[PDB]
Amino acid sequence: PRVKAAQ
Amino acid sequence: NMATVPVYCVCRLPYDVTRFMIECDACKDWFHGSCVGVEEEEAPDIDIYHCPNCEKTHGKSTLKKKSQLFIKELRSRTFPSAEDVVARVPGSQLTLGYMEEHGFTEPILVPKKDGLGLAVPAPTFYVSDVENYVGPERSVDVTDVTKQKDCKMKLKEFVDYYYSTNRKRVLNVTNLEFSDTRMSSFVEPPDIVKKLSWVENYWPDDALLAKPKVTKYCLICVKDSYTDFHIDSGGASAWYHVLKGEKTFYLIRPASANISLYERWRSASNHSEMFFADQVDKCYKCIVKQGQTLFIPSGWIYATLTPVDCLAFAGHFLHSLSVEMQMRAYEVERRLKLGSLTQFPNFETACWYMGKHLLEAFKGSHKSGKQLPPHLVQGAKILNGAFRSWTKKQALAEHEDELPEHFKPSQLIKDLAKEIRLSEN
Ligand SMILES: [Zn+2]
Ligand SMILES: [Zn+2]
Repeated sequence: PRVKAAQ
Repeated sequence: NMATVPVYCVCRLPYDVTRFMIECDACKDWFHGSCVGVEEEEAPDIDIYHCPNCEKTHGKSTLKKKSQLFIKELRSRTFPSAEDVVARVPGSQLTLGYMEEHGFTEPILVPKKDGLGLAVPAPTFYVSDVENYVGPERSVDVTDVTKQKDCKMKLKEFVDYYYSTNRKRVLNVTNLEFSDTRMSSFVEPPDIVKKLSWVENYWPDDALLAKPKVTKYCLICVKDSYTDFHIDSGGASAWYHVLKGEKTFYLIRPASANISLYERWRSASNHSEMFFADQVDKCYKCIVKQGQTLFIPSGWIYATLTPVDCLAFAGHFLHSLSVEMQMRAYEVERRLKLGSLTQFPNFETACWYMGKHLLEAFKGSHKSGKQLPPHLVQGAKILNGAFRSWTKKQALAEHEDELPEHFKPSQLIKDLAKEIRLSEN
């Protein structure tokens, strides 16, 4: 599963 | 003054950098973790994720999967700022006349894309879009930063690594030429590059040999990654534009001592365990931020440090203002005999086309009664001498493959030598 982290 | 941007998830909102998102494997759309009840901690446990709309038909999610010190050694040093050597020029003022006045001997930083004639995608362009237009099945060259080795893999396999939390490895893509892909239509080099490029000006349309596929590069650098010192193949000048993130450049002037040290350093098998900036006098530290464009002259030894995820576009070109340096770098590259992966294809073929153009310029100078500028005459002599070495009876077999079709080097060399002698009075 491709994910996008936070910041 | 609104504009149109993509939106994601069920809420149909633009991307939020502060919100964790996961992409559905079926509809290829990203959904906010809070919106679809997926927590970032539990994300790695999933194998295949399907959003509830896709779970209705495509089945439920497969929720069962069954060099750091070197970077610290880079900011440990106190390098001088690039403001001493790197000039800040607006894109509009970076014209052909500016290049002739200054000679392009030091790197040029253009903070704003305006005036450069550069065409790049909007900042709402992501690595997921890079995969779609380049091609998920296209094989790419991925560099293992920690191991300082290269390996080939599918682009979809690298982008899976890029969009995974808690990356165990440090992998970069710095050699990805997309001029043969759909993404090529989205990127156009700066107009100053096209004016100065030998290939853009002097490579025939009907030439049997392919043009040097060095015009459009895409770089995907992960956080806390590093690229070692190197010289671009054939001394080609380069332009770098940072679409997202930022990059730090460590530039070394191509002095005679520094070029010799680089050749001996790069030739050593343990060059990855040796910090090259120790051996040089001055190593300027330059920060290229988002939306900024950096132009690197011929022969400059540069390395990059990437503090955040960075997407950049780059291109290589040859110009007439650094003919001597380009030949010197090519000679160093030939002696090193390193891997032909980041090389400059048909470098000699461009020189033969440039030499033919110079001979036509010499004939035009005789007809127009105005001799060529001195740097062209010196560059003609430099290229003419290289032609003799390439087409010598004991060395023709090495350089015959890059010789253009219907080219008679003996006539070209003799004509150039006479024109240089005539134009030397
Ligand atoms: Zn879906
Ligand atoms: Zn949402």
